[PDB]
Amino acid sequence: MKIEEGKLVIWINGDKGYNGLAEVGKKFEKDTGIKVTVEHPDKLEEKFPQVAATGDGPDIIFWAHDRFGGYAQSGLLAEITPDKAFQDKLYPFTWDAVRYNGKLIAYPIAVEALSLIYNKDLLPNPPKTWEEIPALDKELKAKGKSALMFNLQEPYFTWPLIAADGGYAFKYKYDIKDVGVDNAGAKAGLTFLVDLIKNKHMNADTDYSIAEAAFNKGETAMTINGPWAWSNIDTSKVNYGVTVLPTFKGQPSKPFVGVLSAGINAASPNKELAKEFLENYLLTDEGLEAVNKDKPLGAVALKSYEEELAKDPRIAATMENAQKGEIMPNIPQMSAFWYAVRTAVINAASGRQTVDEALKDAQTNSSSPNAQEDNYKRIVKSYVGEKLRKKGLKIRGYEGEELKPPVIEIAKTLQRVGDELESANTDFFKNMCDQLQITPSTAYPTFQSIADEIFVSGKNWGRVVAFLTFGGNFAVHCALRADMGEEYVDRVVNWISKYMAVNLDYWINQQGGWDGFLIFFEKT
Amino acid sequence: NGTVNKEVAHCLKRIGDDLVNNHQLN
Ligand SMILES: OC[C@H]1O[C@H](O[C@H]2[C@H](O)[C@@H](O)[C@@H](O[C@H]3[C@H](O)[C@@H](O)[C@@H](O)O[C@@H]3CO)O[C@@H]2CO)[C@H](O)[C@@H](O)[C@@H]1O
Repeated sequence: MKIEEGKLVIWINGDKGYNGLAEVGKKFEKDTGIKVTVEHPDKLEEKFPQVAATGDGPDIIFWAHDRFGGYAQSGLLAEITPDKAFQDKLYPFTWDAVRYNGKLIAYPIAVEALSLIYNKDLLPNPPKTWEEIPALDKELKAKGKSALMFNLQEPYFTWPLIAADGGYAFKYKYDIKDVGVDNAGAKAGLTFLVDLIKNKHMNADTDYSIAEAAFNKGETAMTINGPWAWSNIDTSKVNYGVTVLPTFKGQPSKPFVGVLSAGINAASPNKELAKEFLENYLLTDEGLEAVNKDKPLGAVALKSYEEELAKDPRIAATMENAQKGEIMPNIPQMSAFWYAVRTAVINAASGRQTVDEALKDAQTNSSSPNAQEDNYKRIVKSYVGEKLRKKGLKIRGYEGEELKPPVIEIAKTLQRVGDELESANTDFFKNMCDQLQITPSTAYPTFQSIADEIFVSGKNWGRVVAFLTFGGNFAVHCALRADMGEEYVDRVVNWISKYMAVNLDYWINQQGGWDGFLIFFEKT
Repeated sequence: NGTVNKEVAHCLKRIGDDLVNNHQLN
């Protein structure tokens, strides 16, 4: 389904209760006439920033909060602003998870933490310590059983152990340059993990489905997983319980804790409808219950419902494990940390590197263009287009507006203050190109040469508008010459967009992104 | 040849600064 006024499209990961949500959707449609479509696309968390940066994607995106800081800093999520009576219905720490630079950028739904899940018949009392698991496994393989199987393919699952004795991602006001994935406690935890594998107690190939089948068939005594998984266990009839993770070197396993959150695409035209559905249909007792029946959510943010749920021993264990871990950061670098630790675990586990070589790759890779260019080009394109219509030029693909939500306001403000600048300098600009004497062979160096000399002494929002008006005029001038066609129009639009992504994106984000632009130049 | 470019660029800078100064307050 495509974005469409008067309808909602929702993206949510395939392990959640999407059929229960769909039923809330149906009820909404019955009561209001508005159609809700729920989808669960593959790799949705990597697609969203690619397609949102071009004006596409869902109205509402569901994911844990660690991904959203990167999206918001790119301008892809709309700010959220509920009434006090509603904010008060949910727990405050869940709102803190979705606060990025003072702005709430999503609705918190449920608190998620890994717990140890065990087969009460084959392990009637579960181990309290990681270290005692190797002895338990030889004891169970004696019986054609295993002690423990969990997903070694996603770092989420192994991180509680890596963190236990001192592993950390970013030092806390977070220092990009102090990561801590190659400290001694990290090396110690991943060594335990890799030793379990080399000593034949786990298989480095094991993944989500292999572990679930194992446990729900009765072939392994334990697994590590979140509340979404309880539903399939109940169907298996296995006699299980849910409890606190084991300790490593005397200290708790420290899981990175996620808050399932619903963010609203900054390109959506249904922002207000999305909010009142979430607040009056999802975030009630009857709404969360419909989803919970499909796949358990965990510890819900909604006070009135969690007070019943809390009496389930499985939720008690969820919250115990959550208090021993850390709420994940939401910052943009979280992505590169996870990717770096993915490779390091996978490589140490398989055997292609030592721990010391891998976690030292993870250290450098954890620290430090095209996607931002596509962002900027939307803005650059709306403004070059208008200047083209102003001169009477008809250029393919620069016909008509059709702007989508974020750029509407930005475009408006940019034209207002841009006309300010050149109205006060009508001669200089009208003769600008007759000075330069551009040609196909001198065009690129002249464009760079001048742009660089604008900014050599420093940057401000006005030097950026001056720059955007220069490049726009440069473009219109290229369209005018029969030896430089419509081909030079998109070409110069690209020069401008890349120049911004390359040379100015840092300053622009430091001064607040386009929302800062909107406020600096705001009216009356 | 290009020192014209330097002239043009110096002008664009001063032009941009004027715009910023006209909006320092809201
Ligand atoms: O490892 C590659 C992978 O890393 C990043 O994914 C992380 C998620 O951002 C993070 O939330 C967590 O994901 C878990 C969900 O919170 C949880 O509800 C449940 O659905 O399982 C998830 C783990 O499978 O951990 C992962 C890292 O393992 C990054 O965002 C991805 O783009 C990337 O593919």
